[PDB]
Amino acid sequence: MAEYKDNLLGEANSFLEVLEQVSHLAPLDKPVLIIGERGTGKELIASRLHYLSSRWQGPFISLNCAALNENLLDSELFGHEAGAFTGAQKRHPGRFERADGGTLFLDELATAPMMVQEKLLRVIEYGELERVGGSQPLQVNVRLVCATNADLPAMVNEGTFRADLLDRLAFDVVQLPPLRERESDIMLMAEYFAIQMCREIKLPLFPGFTERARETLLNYRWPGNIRELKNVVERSVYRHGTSDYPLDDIIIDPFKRR
DNA sequence: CCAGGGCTGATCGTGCAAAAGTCGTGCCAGCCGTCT
Ligand SMILES: Nc1ncnc2c1ncn2[C@@H]1O[C@H](COP(=O)(O)OP(=O)(O)O)[C@@H](O)[C@H]1O
Repeated sequence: MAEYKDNLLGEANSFLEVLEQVSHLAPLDKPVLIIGERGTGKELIASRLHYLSSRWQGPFISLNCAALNENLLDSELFGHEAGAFTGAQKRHPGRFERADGGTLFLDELATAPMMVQEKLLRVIEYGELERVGGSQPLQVNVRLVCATNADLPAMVNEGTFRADLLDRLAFDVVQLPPLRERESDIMLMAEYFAIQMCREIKLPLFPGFTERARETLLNYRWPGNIRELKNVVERSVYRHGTSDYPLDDIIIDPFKRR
């Protein structure tokens, strides 16, 4: 509900439309898909969805679907009421349940193994997750929001990703425009990144931007995303020096031998 | 003078499992009873 303090810096007149779209999704409990490319700041949008929802007071755990162990999947997702030691007074909590009352964020959906895919598909459709041991089903209420950069229709075509959980979890998608599509906010991000760098390196003052530098970073196909642009500025501002002259040289990729 | 943070000690806990041991039941050898 309360707008958390985050950097979205939106002026592209397309990012504003995406922001309105996600704001419309803020109250609803329906599953949400975030579609983007490398970088693109999808995590900020996901945090925006969770943190402007009715259940925002709830927790906001975010699991890395690539990071879950294969064998330990069941206990990791559910937990075991039995303690680690004899006569234990408590148990470890699984990924699920630890999310109840709030949203669960999923990332790298495409690279999730088939074991994760099939185990996660069963739990969402019905809930009633049961920890290993005992016969007591616990009912859960968790919002799911996920972000990915690969092409899950192609993943379905190859069959390396099950289409059923996709269909269940594809109520609505939000499209994120690439930085090259935005092509208007580059000045403001460049400047904000440079100002942050000024304090990080403890440089005294920002020198300024030359027209040649503006032309070169503007006239770029930008396969890299906002973070690639961020790193670019980071490299050039440091290589420039102590701001006695305006910033003049931009190195697009630090790989050319020279 | 009252409230927040740190820190130290007080408190909780009689089961798991691996290996030795024991169980029942069979196989075979050696001595004894008896008829031919
Ligand atoms: N609007 C924005 N404001 C501030 N930073 C941004 C913005 N968009 C992108 N970024 C930067 O780009 C990065 C994208 O990270 P992330 O969303 O994790 O990429 P991916 O979704 O591919 O994993 C973030 O670390 C963030 O610092």
